Amino acid sequence: SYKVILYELENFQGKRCELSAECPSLTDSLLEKVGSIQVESGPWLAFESRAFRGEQFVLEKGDYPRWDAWSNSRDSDSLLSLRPLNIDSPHHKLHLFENPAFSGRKMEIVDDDVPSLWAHGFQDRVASVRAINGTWVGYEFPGYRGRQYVFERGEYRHWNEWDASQPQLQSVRRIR
Amino acid sequence: SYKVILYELENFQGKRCELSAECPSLTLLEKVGSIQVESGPWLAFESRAFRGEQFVLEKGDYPRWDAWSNSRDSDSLLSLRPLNIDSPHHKLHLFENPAFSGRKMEIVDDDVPSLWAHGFQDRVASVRAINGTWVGYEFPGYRGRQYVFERGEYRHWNEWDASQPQLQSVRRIRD
Amino acid sequence: SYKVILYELENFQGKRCELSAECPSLTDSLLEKVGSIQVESGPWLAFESRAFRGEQFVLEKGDYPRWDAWSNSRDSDSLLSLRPLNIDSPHHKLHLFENPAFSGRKMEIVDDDVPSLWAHGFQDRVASVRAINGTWVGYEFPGYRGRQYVFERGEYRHWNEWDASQPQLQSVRRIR
Repeated sequence: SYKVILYELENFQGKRCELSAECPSLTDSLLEKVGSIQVESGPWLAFESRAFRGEQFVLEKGDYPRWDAWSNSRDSDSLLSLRPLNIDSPHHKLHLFENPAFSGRKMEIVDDDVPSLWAHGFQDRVASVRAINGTWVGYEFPGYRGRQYVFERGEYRHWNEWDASQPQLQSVRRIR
Repeated sequence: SYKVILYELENFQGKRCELSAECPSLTLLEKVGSIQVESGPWLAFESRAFRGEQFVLEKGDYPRWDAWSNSRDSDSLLSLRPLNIDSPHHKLHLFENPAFSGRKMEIVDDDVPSLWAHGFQDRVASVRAINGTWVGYEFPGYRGRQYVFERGEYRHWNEWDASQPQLQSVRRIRD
Repeated sequence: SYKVILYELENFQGKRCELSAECPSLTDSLLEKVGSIQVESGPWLAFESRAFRGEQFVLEKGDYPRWDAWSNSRDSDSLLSLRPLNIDSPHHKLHLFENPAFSGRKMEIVDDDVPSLWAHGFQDRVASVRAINGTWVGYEFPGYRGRQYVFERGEYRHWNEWDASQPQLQSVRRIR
């Protein structure tokens, strides 16, 4: 059901690695450093560091000829672990909160994407989140730009729970 | 020496998965619905590679996720391992502020169901686990989210994988 | 090219485990608890926890007869994963910053080690780092003491990016 092809070099050149399952460490046997990717069946969630840590990259089906094709930010060219991302959800519901522990101003998003949180009274601060239904991806900047943070069904009482160092988010969309 | 049986559904129904060693990713079973710990304790985790919310699993029966989890942060359980608790003594130092600063409390071979009984409020910002394995909780009487402290030093609440320094009770992991 | 020998007991006694590749868990049918280490060919980057998490220990070539020989901080006696560390760099360039997102006072270090950041206008605070060339290791206390944090070539916009809970650093050196 899932398949990703990772290449040692840019433009789908060099050593080729096909994966149909999660990989907690790409340097364990597979590649030295991922240069390009083809997602044949996904989506996949890729990570800058080993064991599904560090910066996140949602990889939909398609071609990524270089690291700047999957990184919407330019913080890191490292990709060391990745896994299939379960997106089997008919409805999407997300609650964003101004302050930690689901306190302060609240924004509810239902079966829609938000390219700018500013259009709904928020600033560039999201300090707790409730992903009621579906999988979502939040971004640092408007129009789905900068670093990505994935929200799967569950509660996030503080920005550290979604692996962010700061509560800055300016756009969010459903993974579908 | 260790053995856990995980079931796909609640009340020990559906597909089974027997483990006698750590598992960094349960992906084998779609979603754990119930657990029988035959020989433990085990330390279970909401996420892969021993990350996310923690659940200490002593020997016994857990017919549904709310039997092992006290919070609503997740029903997901994706990794788990045997927890070594072979320690004759237990010593824990709790600190008010990060980097072992401010008010200090020492706990020796005892459990504390309310930190408020010892002048601590609900703020623990650094910890020293001198001897033994401990488990701290958000609320008094060992309620809410759990955080395991194995022997070592924690200069900030993020070191024990907490987003905030709130703790109100703590106990030793022992039989 | 890489080789580490791990022993069950102190002073290179008990059961042995030889590794020439990364190991995400030393308790997964290898050893009960590492008591001593010989690095035959390195350097290696070791970790307190499984899956390359927790406190870091840079292990150069040589003999470590007890846990407190590799841990320059009486933090933990635990060592559960480790990997070879690539240090193939002819030059070393590091930029340290006072505040996150490469803001505030800046220190540039070129092909040199700094046993005290205080000797160059910093306090015990480093909140973002640019590792332009080479691999580096930062420490909590002056003279390379306390907990270690490895910096590989790349950008670190916040202290959490190098897996620190706080921006306290007082010395830094090249891994060579």
